[PDB]
Order: sequence, then C-alpha cells, then structure tokens
Amino acid sequence: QGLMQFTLPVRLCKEIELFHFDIGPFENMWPGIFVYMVHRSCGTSCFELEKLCRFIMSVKKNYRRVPYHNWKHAVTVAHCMYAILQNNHTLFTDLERKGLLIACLCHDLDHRGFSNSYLQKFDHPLAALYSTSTMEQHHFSQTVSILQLEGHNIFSTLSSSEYEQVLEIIRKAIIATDLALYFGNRKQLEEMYQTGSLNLNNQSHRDRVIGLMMTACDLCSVTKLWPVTKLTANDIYAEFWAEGDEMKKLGIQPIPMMDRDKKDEVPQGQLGFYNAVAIPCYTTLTQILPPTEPLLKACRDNLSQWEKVIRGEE
Ligand SMILES: CCc1nc2ccccc2nc1N1CCN(S(=O)(=O)c2ccc(C)cc2)CC1
Ligand SMILES: [Mg+2]
Ligand SMILES: [Zn+2]
Repeated sequence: QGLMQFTLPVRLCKEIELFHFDIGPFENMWPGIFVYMVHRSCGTSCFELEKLCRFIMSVKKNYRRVPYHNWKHAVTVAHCMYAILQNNHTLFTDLERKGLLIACLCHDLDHRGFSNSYLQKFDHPLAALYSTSTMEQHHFSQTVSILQLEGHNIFSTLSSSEYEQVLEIIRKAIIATDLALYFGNRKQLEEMYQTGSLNLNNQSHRDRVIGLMMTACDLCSVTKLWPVTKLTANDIYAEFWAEGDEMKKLGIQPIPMMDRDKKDEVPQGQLGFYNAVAIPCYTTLTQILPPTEPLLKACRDNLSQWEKVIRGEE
C-alpha cells in the first residue's frame, strides 16, 4: 500500500453508493469493487492489501458455479451491507465494520445450490454434523478454514480478544442468514421497537439488529430496479427447480416453488414472499434504521411489478 487508493469509473463511483446498485457482468471488476467498499467503509488501514486480495481470491475460488448462490451473490450481498453501513456511519463499532463486509462475502461459501431441507432429506453428511442451520454452519466453517490458510489472516493485527469478538460477529451474522431463524428474530425486534425496550447498548439487541441487516442484504435482489429483480428471479428459480428434480429423484413431491412443472405459479409465489417475508423485513429494518428506507421503497415498487405480471399487464 498505502497511498494506493482504489477508484472506480465515474458511473460506478456514484452509483455504488445507492442501495439499488448492480455490480455488473464483469467478474474481474468484483474484487476491486469489494476492496473499494472495505476502504471506504472501514479504512485503507483496516487490512493489509496483499492479505485482503489473497483472502478475496480464495473466497472466490470456494464459491461454486451454481445459478444463484455464487460469487456474484456474495459480492452483491456485501454491497447491500456497504450501503447500509455508509448510511448509518456512527451507529457501528470498528470491529462491526471489519466483520460485516467479510461475513457478507463469506455467508454462502461452498453452497451447492440446495436447501437445508434437501440435505436433511438426502441424508447428507453435513446434515449429521450440523442438525440445524446446516449450510450456514458449513459456510462459517469454510470462512475459518480460509482465514487459517498461510498469508490469509486479514485479522492478524487484532489482539486475541478482538479476534474472538470479530469471529463471533461473523459467526452470528452468517447463522442469521438461515431464513428459518429470520421470522422469530424480526417478531422480537418488532415487539422490542414498539414497547420501546430496543437498546443498541445491549449486545443481545445489537446481535438481533445485525441479524436483520443480514436478512435484508441477503434478500436484496427484491430491492433492485425491476429489470435486475426480474432477471435475478430466473437464477433463483433455476436452482429451486433443480432441487425439485432432486426431490422427485428421492421419491418426494417437492413444494410447488421448486416444481418446474408449476412455473405458471411463480408470480403468485413472489406475491406471498414479498408480503410474508420481504416487506416485513425492510419495514422493521426501516423502523430501527431510518436511512435504510430506500430498500423498503424499492421492495414495494417490485411487489407492484409482480401484481402487474399477474394482471397480464406484463
Ligand atoms: C418465493 C421464493 C423466494 N423468492 C425470492 C425472491 C427474491 C430473493 C430471495 C428469495 N428467496 C426465496 N426463498 C428463499 C428460500 N426460502 S426458505 O424458506 O429458506 C425454504 C427453503 C427450502 C424449502 C423446501 C422451503 C423454503 C423460501 C423463500
Ligand atoms: Mg445461504
Ligand atoms: Zn445468501
């Protein structure tokens, strides 16, 4: 380094600050987009450039060539966290800023394009090692594996204490991307917000709020402009339909969301998802962190586009 400031072309320099930024189809630019975000979010001092670059490149290598849960999803989820962090400057600790972009880049490490349910029904060894949040315990394990490679300890300057804290932020942040855990977490956050007991000084409360940020970042395809949201849905369903086919091979009728013979039902399925998951998620997140409101707004725009799909207006 250390007078070596990463810079993006003008359109990307400006649009990367917005919630609805799409990182584009140039895979070789995604590392530099991430380093740019870390440097602006955390500092040019938070990591050794050489270590960070070696970390990024091994993380990339440990994402698979699957239609949705790939390297592009990793960096997209990290970008949504960057936009939240940058819009809420003063609310987050030095360790939080360090851990959370890394947790986002690593949150689906070594994903095979299959749900926790499918692993359990297949009887995958990972389902015997990790009885709940199966893939999420695996993603965290792969994150620690990569951090333990020679020349890959991006946290090397931290004390023993701070290193355990940062790895505990990452572990909780990654486990929270289990959507099965989201529903309870958001209910509690909503009760706490409304009875005015929510306290960002209570670590157990910060944990919940970081969990909800992680869901919000993970679901951020619903917060893009319609043509991005619509095209991303295709990749999401390409994975679901493969899992459906694999369910059928075990002699199990999949749920309709995963059945490629039931493609006509996707628009109504999207409606349910925006109503039951996405809108509540961004609504509670906006109550706790008002500057995240553009995510709710974009989500509501996309619900309205799915309503139009159903009404054959598109
Ligand atoms: C409507 C579908 C949907 N659309 C999305 C659109 C945009 C972004 C994210 C999206 N996520 C979606 N999924 C995420 C996965 N879950 S799950 O509950 O973990 C689940 C897992 C396995 C099985 C067998 C049943 C349920 C369901 C919802
Ligand atoms: Mg995941
Ligand atoms: Zn994810």
